[PDB]
Amino acid sequence: CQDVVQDVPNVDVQMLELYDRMSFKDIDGGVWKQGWNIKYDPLKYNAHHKLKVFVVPHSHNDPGWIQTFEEYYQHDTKHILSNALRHLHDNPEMKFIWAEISYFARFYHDLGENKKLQMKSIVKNGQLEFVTGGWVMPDEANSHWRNVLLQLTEGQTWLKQFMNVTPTASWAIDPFGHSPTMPYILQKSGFKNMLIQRTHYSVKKELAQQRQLEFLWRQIWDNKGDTALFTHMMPFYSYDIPHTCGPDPKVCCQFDFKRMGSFGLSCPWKVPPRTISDQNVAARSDLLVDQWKKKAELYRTNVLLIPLGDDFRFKQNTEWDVQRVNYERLFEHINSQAHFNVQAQFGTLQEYFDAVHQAERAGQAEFPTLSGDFFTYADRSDNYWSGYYTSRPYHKRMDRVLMHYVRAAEMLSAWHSWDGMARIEERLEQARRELSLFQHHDGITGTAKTHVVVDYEQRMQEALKACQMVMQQSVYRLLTKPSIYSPDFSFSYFTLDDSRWPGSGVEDSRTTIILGEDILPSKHVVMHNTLPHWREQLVDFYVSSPFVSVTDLANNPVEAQVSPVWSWHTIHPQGSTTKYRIIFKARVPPMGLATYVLTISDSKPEHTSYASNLLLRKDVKFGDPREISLRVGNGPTLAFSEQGLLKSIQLTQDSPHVPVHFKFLKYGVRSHGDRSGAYLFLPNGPASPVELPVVLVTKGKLESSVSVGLPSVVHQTIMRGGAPEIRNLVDIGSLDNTEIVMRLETHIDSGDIFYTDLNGLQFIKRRRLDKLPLQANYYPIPSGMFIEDANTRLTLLTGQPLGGSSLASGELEIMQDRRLASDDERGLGQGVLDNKPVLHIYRLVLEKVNNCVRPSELHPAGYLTSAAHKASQSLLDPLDKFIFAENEWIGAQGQFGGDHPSAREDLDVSVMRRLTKSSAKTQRVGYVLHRTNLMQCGTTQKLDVCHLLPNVARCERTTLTFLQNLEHLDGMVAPVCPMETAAYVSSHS
Ligand SMILES: CCCCCNC(=O)[C@H]1N[C@H](CO)[C@H](O)[C@@H]1O
Ligand SMILES: [Zn+2]
Repeated sequence: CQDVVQDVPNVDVQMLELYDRMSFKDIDGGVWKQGWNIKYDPLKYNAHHKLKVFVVPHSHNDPGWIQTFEEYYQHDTKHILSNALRHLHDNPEMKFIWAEISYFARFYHDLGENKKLQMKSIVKNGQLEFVTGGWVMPDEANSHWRNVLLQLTEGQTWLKQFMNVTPTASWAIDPFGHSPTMPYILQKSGFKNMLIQRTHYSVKKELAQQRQLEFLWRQIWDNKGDTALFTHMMPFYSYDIPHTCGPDPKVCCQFDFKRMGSFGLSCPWKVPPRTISDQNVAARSDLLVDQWKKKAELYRTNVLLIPLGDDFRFKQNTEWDVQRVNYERLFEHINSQAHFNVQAQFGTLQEYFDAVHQAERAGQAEFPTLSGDFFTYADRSDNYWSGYYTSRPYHKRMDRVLMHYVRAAEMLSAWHSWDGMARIEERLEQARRELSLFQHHDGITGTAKTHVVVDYEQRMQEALKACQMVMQQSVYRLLTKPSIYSPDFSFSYFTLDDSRWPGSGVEDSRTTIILGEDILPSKHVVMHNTLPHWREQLVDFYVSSPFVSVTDLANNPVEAQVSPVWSWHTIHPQGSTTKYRIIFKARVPPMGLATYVLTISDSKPEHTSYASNLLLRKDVKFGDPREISLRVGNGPTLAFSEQGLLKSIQLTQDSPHVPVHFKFLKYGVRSHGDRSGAYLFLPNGPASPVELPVVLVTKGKLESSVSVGLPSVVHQTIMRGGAPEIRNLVDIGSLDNTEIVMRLETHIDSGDIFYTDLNGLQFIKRRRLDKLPLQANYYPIPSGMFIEDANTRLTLLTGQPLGGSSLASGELEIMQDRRLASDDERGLGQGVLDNKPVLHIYRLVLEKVNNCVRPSELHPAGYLTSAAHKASQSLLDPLDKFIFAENEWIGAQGQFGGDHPSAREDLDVSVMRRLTKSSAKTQRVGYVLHRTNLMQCGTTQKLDVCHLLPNVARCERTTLTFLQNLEHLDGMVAPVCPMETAAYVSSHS
């Protein structure tokens, strides 16, 4: 395996180094406003060296944005695809690319058979070419890598099953900045090429000047270069026709033939397109070819890509007519006139990349290598798109909850083949597709209209219910003796109990276990652990009585703690007399289940302790405000201010109290300048302190917490014996033009360096740049962020993607919510005034790192410790909890998976998914194995997934989508290196 710590890759362009060297000066470049007046040598082209031009018609279809998925499908997309089918069938030399398989699948299944066969004919002959073939064109900032793979898999599985094609070229023209997680996944899924568009105007200018817009994009840690994927960055401001023919939009607009006649579109540069005729074709051709040759100067080959399309284009048959026939007139003229030294035709994306490859094999070009990312994007001046890292944070949090529920439901149900009457496959397909849809660059991003966000939320709620039904059926089957198991697939054997979604302060919907000395003294509960190692985790349930004790199914006592149930309502807490929280440590096998029993008694049982409660304000105890110190277990000691906010952490009895201060601050909106909206973050200066309360302290043997009711945030620090958990109930209410930030202040001498993650996959080094505005120094925090000096690190792990930074040495900060009264002129046509209360969850890990092997200061990556990685796993993939619904469970087993191997801590079974229905004579199960890289600080069984299930006939290493066999495995054993992701399919008789 490559060493990803001591060894630093050699790349031509390393993006952290580029940003340090770039001035980012917003100079007027002329007609190419953000570039320069391109010149070419007309003698470059001659009879011996021609320019080969591919005009690639396309239509950007958003799966929800201003309208819902179903609204756009009925009003726009079904007409685009019906016209594409008719026009490509009738016109064999016309071409069209299609990216969004969500829409293509919705359309194709509604076709009559004649039209399905006509559609297969234009795919088979290459006229209609799928690009990427994901369910959507996902966001790349907020999206988890697992959900990027899920939606890619959903689309590509659909294309393999129904069209027998697998795209190897990716098309991502609209996500708001770009992540190297995409080439990472694509290159492990058989891709050869990808295209991106929305990168910072300054980065486009800098790369254009060096002809570095085409590059072999490798991961920041990849010394060898085996992760590299050929990437094409488009050079101009937009993917629309005015910004895709060449550098002058006033000219390119005259070759968007929809912007004349009856269509109701026009050129804002005030020169209309004109119909191509014998009278004007020579002049129109010279104007267009001059644009193409200028654009060609930015690239290394004689093969040129000219996208032809825009949002929901090709909707009318007349639009197909005017674009096709006018371009045909131009091509017929250009190709017949030797003086241009051009061959021009309609083509596809793969056609372009194949031609570029051929030019490279011919010796025309050597491409540069690149690592890093393209965040944070700005399309003009200081308009950085760091707002959508936080917009609609309720749905951002919901994404991570549904991520986990899909994984758990697929895994729990994979262990068996299910009768079709159980409808396991239908519910898992529904859950996968609703989650996949939400990866769209107007879903998770929080950049859709309010009714479209409600449609995404309703879809995800239906997906969560679908996962609940599969999980509970699966648990009942796994833990009931087969001699007894006689299922009713409409029956609820278990109810799920989720402590963190939506959160009792957001939705008071947790089931209270009703116990009673008469009629029901005991209740069975069951924990699931989706991770492939033994896990101990505190769990809690609501119980109707405080007199409750816990056992396993062998009736061994389990130490427990009863806490009161508190709610927040000046802001003050109130205690429940209707319910109590029973808290105990669950021990669960790898990818397994464990059963416990809750039993009532008439008085305090032997093995249950009772938390004390102290209410501080300027039996429950009362007190004036004061600094407090707490320690749970062998865990750290935390000190809190008089306002209930952390002020210091003491890791061990013999270590110092290290200052770590939590603060809540607010950003505002500019009175005179551009206004923040769903996309843009345009703060009116540095954040100002929130004006501050009642402090609730609950002290227990197993769990303690400090909660404070602040304006807009109920802030809670929970201690269970290691890194604390932070929970913020965030209610921005009617605070128009406000963004609430949570900030950490320390003495860690981090200077201008900090680390944030990409897609939950990798940590990337960031440098704060005082030459850029505040909003440019905000990056996505999809799962964590850290700062460190020579001795000390602080890591904040998140249960939801938010925006954040380090705006000074020793600080971290992360945005909680934002309420914007104004539109930011990117097409949404509304601000963000539909906030609702959201429960955000974090872990806070202070560590000594002076005995850790860290990368050299030139390495562009950072790595978590064991502690911080487990903390993140605790947030994203907690134990699942099941309450048995009926009074008696005959044939109950105490455990499932006690024989499963407990894999090394850096290895995860990200995906387990049965790929075949019960009717298949050969059953197949797919696994995705991810190995992270953890820092070695001087602090298990081999996992062979092909042997997890019996009667294995075959073990294959596959692409991550499971669609191609890469390697038949010896002895049917599944081997993976640090920072590598591998997929395996096991086949069974
Ligand atoms: C500014 C009005 C014209 C909008 C053109 N369309 C876009 O800018 C695309 N980006 C949007 C992001 O929300 C949306 O996905 C659309 O596909
Ligand atoms: Zn879009």
